[PDB]
Amino acid sequence: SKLMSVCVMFTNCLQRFESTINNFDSNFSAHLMDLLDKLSMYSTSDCEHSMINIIYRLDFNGFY
Amino acid sequence: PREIITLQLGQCGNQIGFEFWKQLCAEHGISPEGIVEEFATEGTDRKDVFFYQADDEHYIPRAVLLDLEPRVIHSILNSPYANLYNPENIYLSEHGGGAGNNWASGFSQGEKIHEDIFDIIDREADGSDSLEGFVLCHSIAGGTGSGLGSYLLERLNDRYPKKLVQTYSVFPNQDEMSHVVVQPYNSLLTLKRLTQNADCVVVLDNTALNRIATDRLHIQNPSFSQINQLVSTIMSASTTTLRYPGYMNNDLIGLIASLIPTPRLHFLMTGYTPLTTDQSVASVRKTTVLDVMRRLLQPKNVMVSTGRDRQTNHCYIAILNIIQGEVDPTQVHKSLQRIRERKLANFIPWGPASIQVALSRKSPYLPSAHRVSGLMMANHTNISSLFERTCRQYDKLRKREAFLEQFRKEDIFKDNFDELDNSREIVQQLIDEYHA
Amino acid sequence: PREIITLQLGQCGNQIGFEFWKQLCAEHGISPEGIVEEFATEGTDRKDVFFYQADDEHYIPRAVLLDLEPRVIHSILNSPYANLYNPENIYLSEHGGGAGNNWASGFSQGEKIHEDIFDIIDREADGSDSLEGFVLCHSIAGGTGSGLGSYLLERLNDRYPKKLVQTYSVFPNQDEMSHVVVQPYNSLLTLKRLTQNADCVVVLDNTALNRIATDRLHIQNPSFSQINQLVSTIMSASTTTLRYPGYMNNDLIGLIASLIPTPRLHFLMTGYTPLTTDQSVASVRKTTVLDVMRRLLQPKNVMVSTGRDRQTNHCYIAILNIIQGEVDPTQVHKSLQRIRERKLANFIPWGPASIQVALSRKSPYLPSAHRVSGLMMANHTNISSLFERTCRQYDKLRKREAFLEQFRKEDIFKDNFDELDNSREIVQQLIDEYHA
Amino acid sequence: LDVLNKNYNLLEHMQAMRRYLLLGQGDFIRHLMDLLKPELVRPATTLYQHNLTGILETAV
Repeated sequence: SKLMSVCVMFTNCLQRFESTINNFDSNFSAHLMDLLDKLSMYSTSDCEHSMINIIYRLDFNGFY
Repeated sequence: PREIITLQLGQCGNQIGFEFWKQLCAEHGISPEGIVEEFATEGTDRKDVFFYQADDEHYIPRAVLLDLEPRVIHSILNSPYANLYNPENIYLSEHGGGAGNNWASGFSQGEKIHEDIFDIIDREADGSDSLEGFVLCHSIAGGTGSGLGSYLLERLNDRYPKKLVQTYSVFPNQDEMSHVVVQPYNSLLTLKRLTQNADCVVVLDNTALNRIATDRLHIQNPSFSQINQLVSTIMSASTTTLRYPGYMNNDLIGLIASLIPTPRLHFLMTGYTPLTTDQSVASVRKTTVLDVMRRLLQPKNVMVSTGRDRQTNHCYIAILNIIQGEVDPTQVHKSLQRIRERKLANFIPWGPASIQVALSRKSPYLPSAHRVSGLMMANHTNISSLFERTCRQYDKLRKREAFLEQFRKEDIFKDNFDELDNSREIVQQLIDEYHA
Repeated sequence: PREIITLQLGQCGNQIGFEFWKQLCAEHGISPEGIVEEFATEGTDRKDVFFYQADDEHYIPRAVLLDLEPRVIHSILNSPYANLYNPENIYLSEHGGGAGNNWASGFSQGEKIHEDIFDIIDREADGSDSLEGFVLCHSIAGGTGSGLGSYLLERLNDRYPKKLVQTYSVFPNQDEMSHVVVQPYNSLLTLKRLTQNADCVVVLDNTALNRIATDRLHIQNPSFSQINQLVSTIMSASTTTLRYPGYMNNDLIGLIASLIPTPRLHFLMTGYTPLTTDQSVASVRKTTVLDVMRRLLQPKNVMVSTGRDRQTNHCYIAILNIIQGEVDPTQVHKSLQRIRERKLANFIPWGPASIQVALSRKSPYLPSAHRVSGLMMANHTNISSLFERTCRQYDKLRKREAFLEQFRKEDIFKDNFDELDNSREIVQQLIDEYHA
Repeated sequence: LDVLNKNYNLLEHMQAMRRYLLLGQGDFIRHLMDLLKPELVRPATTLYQHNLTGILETAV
């Protein structure tokens, strides 16, 4: 839901017309570090077959 | 809703759009003069996205066709697919044009028929209250499609500013320079309008056509009757998410948004493998999806003349791999599993890349619901080799005193030749700078 | 996985590989144009190791056949086994060559068709992502197989450096020197490339062929139609661990690794006893494995012309004894028990020796699942007698002023004759030095 | 002994385990062990299992 709140601010930025642009990129890299935190949370799960599917697809999003 | 107006223009742009509309009736299960099959609504769930919406279940094409040459339109009305076209949307009978072969002809004819060219093509705009955009189905070869097509890229940029612009433009042939010699002049004048006055293009090389036209098609004398067969399939292939019911990137502003890195970098490489009819006898044994995308990144189906040893210092940024019809989607994630192990796409070292795969069900037809089809929309940074090929053929011609006195008599008073040269080098320098 | 590309080349190399592929269909239970028997998968557990992998259960051979003479390929297409071969992998119809009889012809023709010879044979290389290697199924006799075969031993050494090279090369005939006289020149030029530009060879003598062709085969006029019968069986015999499911040394880099002592010492002696069809009526009484390897080390089945009184100062280092089909493996250790008591192999006094025995089940066929077969791959240090035979016929010819003016007009400017003489004596001296 | 032959193939699984744990047929294990070495040279991690099921299934 932090992705939704940064999209409405950036759409407001384009119709109004750099410091906000750097604030958006730091908001993205906070999300990219949060996605790495969920990658470590999914690795430390119950180690079942559903663990393997969710840890493969988030290593897969990390390879993007 | 999602209505697109195609702008078919020029000697070559009218013929590649003529069989594009002729391809659409064979897959919608409809006839150009009637409705004889019931497969149009039960099999196809959406039809009013390129056609005009029906008044008598007659899906009118949302098409306009202007050309200076009357020869391309006189080979239309005797064909039985011209009754689907309307003789009041574009022209009535006996339409003509110029004499005529010049880039400055159609560039000067745009403001003398300025009242009529912005009158009947705007009647189709207010038919839907949410217009998608405009595709300029024009040509670069000759002075007919390149002269008048550069004018509409300027005046439709501000009169319709909130609309998508993206073209399926064909590149001319650079084999010999005897019949035409004005080819470096009219091409670069339109290529400047394709980057700053236009958002995206879809490149279609001519020297790469006969590379494929003798590859598997086995012809001895290359004619113009084969240029419409490779082009009309990939046009309808590009709208399979848009015409047939898909979910993600089912709009034309969906597909182009996920591939363009930046403005003036929009030249997309196209690939399409299955073109042979004797493959049909061995697709009955469950030919899978695991082998069809291993050959897309392999430079065999490409329609772009590029260097073979220049791919090590260039990097892919966005690659699209569209499967159609029977996909067997329990192994489509299995096909994307094998992509990271080969690394056939060089990835940009500054940012992430993306291999996007999508599917949509094809027409209820036997050559369509049996054979796997793969449409590629690549974006590789080796596309400056064509821009180095066109620029080296451009500055060499200006030192030979060719068409400097024969071209500036009409409507050209200042030297706008280096205005095209620096802006082309701006594209060529920002491409190599884009991978830091 | 373990895909090998055979390089059939020359006038004799194409005919010995033609019935090699014809032997493979009779044992796989398949037809060259169809699949009529179900014995191919239940009986044989592995088929895609020499053939190309199937697209319609049609196992394409991974073969290329180039020759200057069109006579060897015109005796192919009328045979019903040529439809299994493809007319697009190597050549289409009406392929030709030189005039032509010279070692310098094919040595100079390699760099003028350099673009085409490295284009279509590399398309089969990237079919499998783990290539085994290359076997040059070429000839030494004549100037056709010896002239062009020396070129590919150099340029495939660095373009494909991590691949196994090993050849089944046939030696020419040294009975009289009337029809050919260029035999000492073209043989030693290829023999230098077989030691430093090639890892291993499999020698096949011609004077030892008619020793066997009149031994049990009972012919009066020796023809060329018998040269393909002794050769094609031992070729398929050498891949019985590789084609049929085995466990140890089931790869071509498994067998050759356990026999080569050192580089430039790789000439392997071959032996194969059972070639008679009237032995079949007495193999019904449980003919055992205890008597089939007593005659392998006995010099009767050998295909190498060597001295009979030169085996006391020479020593075996590596000896392979391959049994096939019905083995009765409860007495195969009993057959190896009797080896140490006779000491029929002289052992090297500096290091250990090895008698390696292996087995694999044969084809589900009545002449194959009934009669015991023994394939020998020896390595004895009496092989310098052939190198003393070829060198004594080489320096004697250069003192008679033979082919010194008739051979150096094309592409030879310096005397490279002693470059072959010293390197041959380097092989002959390091063999006798190897037993200290 | 006849109900296993109709439904379960009990002693067929006696011959079957010899091909994998006892390594009877080597082509099942060599095409395994070729593909298995680029993963065994690195130390094992949490993400070690999900690729090994995929490298088993494309080896068979």
